[PDB]
Amino acid sequence: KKLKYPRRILDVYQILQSPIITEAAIKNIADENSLLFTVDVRADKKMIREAISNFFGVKVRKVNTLIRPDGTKKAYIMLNKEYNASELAKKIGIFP
Amino acid sequence: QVKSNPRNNLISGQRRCGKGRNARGIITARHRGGGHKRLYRKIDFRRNEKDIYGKIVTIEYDPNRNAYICLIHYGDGEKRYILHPRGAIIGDTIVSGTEVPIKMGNALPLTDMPLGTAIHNIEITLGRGGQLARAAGAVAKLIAKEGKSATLKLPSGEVRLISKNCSATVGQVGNVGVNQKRLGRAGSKRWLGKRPVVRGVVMNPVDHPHGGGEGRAPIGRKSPTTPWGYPALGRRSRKRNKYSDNFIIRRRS
Amino acid sequence: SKLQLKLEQKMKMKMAKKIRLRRNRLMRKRKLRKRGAWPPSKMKKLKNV
Amino acid sequence: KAALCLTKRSRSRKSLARTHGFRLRMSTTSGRALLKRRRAKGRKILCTKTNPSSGKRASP
RNA sequence: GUGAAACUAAGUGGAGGUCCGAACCGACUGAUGUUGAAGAAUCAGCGGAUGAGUUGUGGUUAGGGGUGAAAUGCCACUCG
RNA sequence: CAGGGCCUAAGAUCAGGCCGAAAGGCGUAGUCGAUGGACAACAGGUGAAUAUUCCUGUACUACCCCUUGUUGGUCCCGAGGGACGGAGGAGGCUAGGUUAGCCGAAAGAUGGUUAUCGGUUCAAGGACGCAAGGUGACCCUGUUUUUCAGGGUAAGAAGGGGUAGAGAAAAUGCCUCGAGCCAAUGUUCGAGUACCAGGCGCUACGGCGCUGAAGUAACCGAUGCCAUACUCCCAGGAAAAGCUCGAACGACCUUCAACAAAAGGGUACCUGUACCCGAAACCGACACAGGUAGGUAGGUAGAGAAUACCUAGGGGCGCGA
RNA sequence: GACCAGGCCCGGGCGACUGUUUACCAAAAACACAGGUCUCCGCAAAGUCGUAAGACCAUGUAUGGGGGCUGACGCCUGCC
Ligand SMILES: [Mg+2]
Ligand SMILES: [Mg+2]
Ligand SMILES: [Mg+2]
Ligand SMILES: [Mg+2]
Ligand SMILES: [Mg+2]
Ligand SMILES: [Mg+2]
Ligand SMILES: [Mg+2]
Ligand SMILES: [Mg+2]
Ligand SMILES: [Mg+2]
Ligand SMILES: [Mg+2]
Ligand SMILES: [Mg+2]
Ligand SMILES: [Mg+2]
Ligand SMILES: [Mg+2]
Ligand SMILES: [Mg+2]
Ligand SMILES: [Mg+2]
Ligand SMILES: [Mg+2]
Ligand SMILES: [Mg+2]
Ligand SMILES: [Mg+2]
Ligand SMILES: [Mg+2]
Ligand SMILES: [Mg+2]
Ligand SMILES: [Mg+2]
Ligand SMILES: [Mg+2]
Ligand SMILES: [Mg+2]
Ligand SMILES: [Mg+2]
Ligand SMILES: [Mg+2]
Ligand SMILES: [Mg+2]
Ligand SMILES: [Mg+2]
Ligand SMILES: [Mg+2]
Ligand SMILES: [Mg+2]
Ligand SMILES: [Mg+2]
Ligand SMILES: [Mg+2]
Ligand SMILES: [Mg+2]
Ligand SMILES: [Mg+2]
Ligand SMILES: [Mg+2]
Ligand SMILES: [Mg+2]
Ligand SMILES: [Mg+2]
Ligand SMILES: [Mg+2]
Ligand SMILES: [Mg+2]
Ligand SMILES: [Mg+2]
Ligand SMILES: [Mg+2]
Ligand SMILES: [Mg+2]
Ligand SMILES: [Mg+2]
Ligand SMILES: [Mg+2]
Ligand SMILES: [Mg+2]
Ligand SMILES: [Mg+2]
Ligand SMILES: [Mg+2]
Ligand SMILES: [Mg+2]
Ligand SMILES: [Mg+2]
Ligand SMILES: [Mg+2]
Ligand SMILES: [Mg+2]
Ligand SMILES: [Mg+2]
Ligand SMILES: [Mg+2]
Ligand SMILES: [Mg+2]
Ligand SMILES: [Mg+2]
Ligand SMILES: [Mg+2]
Ligand SMILES: [Mg+2]
Ligand SMILES: [Mg+2]
Ligand SMILES: [Mg+2]
Ligand SMILES: [Mg+2]
Ligand SMILES: [Mg+2]
Ligand SMILES: [Mg+2]
Ligand SMILES: [Mg+2]
Ligand SMILES: [Mg+2]
Ligand SMILES: [Mg+2]
Ligand SMILES: [Mg+2]
Ligand SMILES: [Mg+2]
Ligand SMILES: [Mg+2]
Ligand SMILES: [Mg+2]
Ligand SMILES: [Mg+2]
Ligand SMILES: [Mg+2]
Ligand SMILES: [Mg+2]
Ligand SMILES: [Mg+2]
Ligand SMILES: [Mg+2]
Ligand SMILES: [Mg+2]
Ligand SMILES: [Mg+2]
Ligand SMILES: [Mg+2]
Ligand SMILES: [Mg+2]
Ligand SMILES: [Mg+2]
Ligand SMILES: [Mg+2]
Repeated sequence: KKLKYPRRILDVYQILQSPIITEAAIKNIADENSLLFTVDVRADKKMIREAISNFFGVKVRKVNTLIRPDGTKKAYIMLNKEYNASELAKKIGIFP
Repeated sequence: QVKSNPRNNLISGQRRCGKGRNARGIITARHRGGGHKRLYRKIDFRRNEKDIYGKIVTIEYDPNRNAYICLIHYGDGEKRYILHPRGAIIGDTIVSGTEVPIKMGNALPLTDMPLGTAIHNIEITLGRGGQLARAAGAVAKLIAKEGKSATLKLPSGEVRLISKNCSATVGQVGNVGVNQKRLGRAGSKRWLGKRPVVRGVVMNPVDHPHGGGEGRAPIGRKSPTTPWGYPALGRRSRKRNKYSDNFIIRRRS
Repeated sequence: SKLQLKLEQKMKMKMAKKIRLRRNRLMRKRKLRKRGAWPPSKMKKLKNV
Repeated sequence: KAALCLTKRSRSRKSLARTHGFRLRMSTTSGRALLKRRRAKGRKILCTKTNPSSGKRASP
């Protein structure tokens, strides 16, 4: 009916803070085609889906969030099976 | 006699809960608590809906009073509970109004009741609902009427004036044998949620004016006493001047 | 004409009994989830306990 | 069957903050006097039993 | 069995603040313990165990008070 | 999956309202408040540390999308339903277990012996279906009334229809149509190139790659399921929402707008998730002979969840000699 | 044949009984109890708590609600 209010008011350019690069994440890329991104605690799944969908220009299957014991949201982004993960891994600078 | 039906819309679950606790949460009314959860049946005490013909469909048990209660239908499909009159049997027919036969279960104003009748469920105030003689085996005779006022002898034996326009129901209240039961064990008190009472003489002085004399105490009090310090025996508490007084004639003996 | 009524009422009956029974298993699964022997895998490693 | 000293048992955090919680002290005047005088002493923690409604410390 | 009823084996039935006894709730005797393993326990025995039962979670009553099957008991190892 | 985006209990707060030196006290609608109501997912695999969450299979809710079919739908209100005790025993069943059958291996230096050792597994869900179970009135005759057999009665069951009164639905009254109904469980799909005894090869000698036989039957049998099914008892056993039904009153919205359907494709809100939890991690000042709700319940003997000896799994008590 | 698994009888007092009780020195003959009896209370009830408003009593109504003493059942309950 009305304008679609995003669940909170955030500014999208600050929500995806960084790729998390460790031995763990890289094989999630290899096996799952799933990126690992530390994001703003206040950020949701719909926000993250639009953000990556527009930013890197890839259609994203499903998102899974997490909250560290340190209070920092962490997101598994599993892309579709059409777009290969390692594509975006080279495009970003995460080397498998 | 007692056969449970499913629930008619007259049986609800809403009620005060702490029994004997007031707003401040204190036990005001001692000894309550424990006991089986009950449901409130909505009795029709006013019997106010006039001039329709009711039929007693069944007879039901009610936990909230020692009388029985009767589910009655109408030609209009409205269902009401009334107090069960003594001797009324299923298939019976009752009606309320002004000009009505006088039989068990019919309700009418006191203007129309032949003197000598035995009556129950008696309004003291027009349209307030029936108040007097609702318990099991309770009944009040209509002795004389004069002017605007009718005279009854209440089940306490007290004779009292009321308004000639207050409704009442013919016949005694049923389940007469109820006080013939013998509870037989402590648990059977508790089931009714009446908790155990301590005798005054037992408790310590702080707790009650018959407080512990060494072994066993005669009550040294020159007078038997309430927990709160008043004479326990034969001191009339009736408010000296209550509005009621003009009405009341002879006092229960 | 009686065959019409019978086939319509058996259509209805089949429906109501379908939904009823579906409902029933659901309720059971729920009870079990509360008690906590649920996933039938779970019960099958404790059977000998 | 439990020792006298066992007064503090394992009690839900939800229940406790519904008693000593922040939002409770805020309600009464005596509570607000509380919070003034804790703030005066300059305590790092105002309401010791408090609790997130939802989060890492949340009681369901 | 007499016309009514009473009276009596039988079967069925499954009542009970019934019985014996684990869990569970207690706490009767004894021994140990006494700078304890423990600010009230362990060990062997003991009482109740379908009820006036036990317990969980969430609540209620607050100190000239509360609550008490009444011991001046209990109200955060504190209670005339 | 568990809470929140649903509903209310005890209780709490309480607009206006009543009272009160002040602070406040009482209290109505409202709104909070789960320990309850409602509501959709399972098996296998991976696995330094997560898994009904990630992978692969089949599922299922709620929306959106299109086709088709109707014209009013939506809330407010009227209703039905949700909705409920204890005790008792009898059934009908599964879960488990045991013994056979089938399959594979077996020589365990002793007098004999294969009488031995392993395997025989599979969920949610979807379709079907229900008797020796349980319920379906009476009357006559017999089987002990019972399970039954013949006849008859005309609503006589779940379940539907109609009518009447101010009367839509409902309740209530009269009339009618229906002999079946109920639900655990079962058969079949899901489900096999899954899983698995062994077999082969490597050994960083930790674990790994490779191929896989049989996969049925009988008897015990629950405190679990039907089941709020029965019978009995008195002490007489929550509310509200989702849900189903519906005229008048009021509000709002209206045409490719809304609602109604069987398919098809799509789409998928927050927070918990580690670990310990009959505890060296909680509660006892201790790495303390103690306390701590619930779930699952194998073998032999036994009345038994007692006891003794064991399986699975876990341990040998953080001073010794 | 282990583990497991009632000593019993004859008397008397007290309390009928199952229950409850002095957390941590007392579990009883104390408390409760079914039953009895006295007294108050006609509903804007008596009683209790509140400065008051009002709450309980009770969504009850004298076969009900307060309070006092006694304490099953049996025999009784005398004088002032
Ligand atoms: Mg991972
Ligand atoms: Mg999450
Ligand atoms: Mg009801
Ligand atoms: Mg109903
Ligand atoms: Mg209060
Ligand atoms: Mg007493
Ligand atoms: Mg004393
Ligand atoms: Mg005191
Ligand atoms: Mg007191
Ligand atoms: Mg004094
Ligand atoms: Mg004295
Ligand atoms: Mg003396
Ligand atoms: Mg075992
Ligand atoms: Mg602290
Ligand atoms: Mg017993
Ligand atoms: Mg005994
Ligand atoms: Mg004790
Ligand atoms: Mg012991
Ligand atoms: Mg014992
Ligand atoms: Mg015993
Ligand atoms: Mg019993
Ligand atoms: Mg306790
Ligand atoms: Mg006590
Ligand atoms: Mg003393
Ligand atoms: Mg303290
Ligand atoms: Mg203390
Ligand atoms: Mg003391
Ligand atoms: Mg309430
Ligand atoms: Mg207030
Ligand atoms: Mg105000
Ligand atoms: Mg309110
Ligand atoms: Mg809520
Ligand atoms: Mg819950
Ligand atoms: Mg939900
Ligand atoms: Mg759920
Ligand atoms: Mg783990
Ligand atoms: Mg799994
Ligand atoms: Mg499969
Ligand atoms: Mg669906
Ligand atoms: Mg409604
Ligand atoms: Mg319920
Ligand atoms: Mg059975
Ligand atoms: Mg089997
Ligand atoms: Mg054998
Ligand atoms: Mg053979
Ligand atoms: Mg040999
Ligand atoms: Mg074998
Ligand atoms: Mg199946
Ligand atoms: Mg289908
Ligand atoms: Mg049959
Ligand atoms: Mg109608
Ligand atoms: Mg009509
Ligand atoms: Mg009808
Ligand atoms: Mg058998
Ligand atoms: Mg049992
Ligand atoms: Mg029943
Ligand atoms: Mg209209
Ligand atoms: Mg519709
Ligand atoms: Mg986890
Ligand atoms: Mg875990
Ligand atoms: Mg321990
Ligand atoms: Mg140690
Ligand atoms: Mg320890
Ligand atoms: Mg065993
Ligand atoms: Mg034995
Ligand atoms: Mg056996
Ligand atoms: Mg044992
Ligand atoms: Mg072992
Ligand atoms: Mg003796
Ligand atoms: Mg002597
Ligand atoms: Mg005694
Ligand atoms: Mg006690
Ligand atoms: Mg002591
Ligand atoms: Mg004793
Ligand atoms: Mg002692
Ligand atoms: Mg005592
Ligand atoms: Mg008495
Ligand atoms: Mg008064
Ligand atoms: Mg005495």
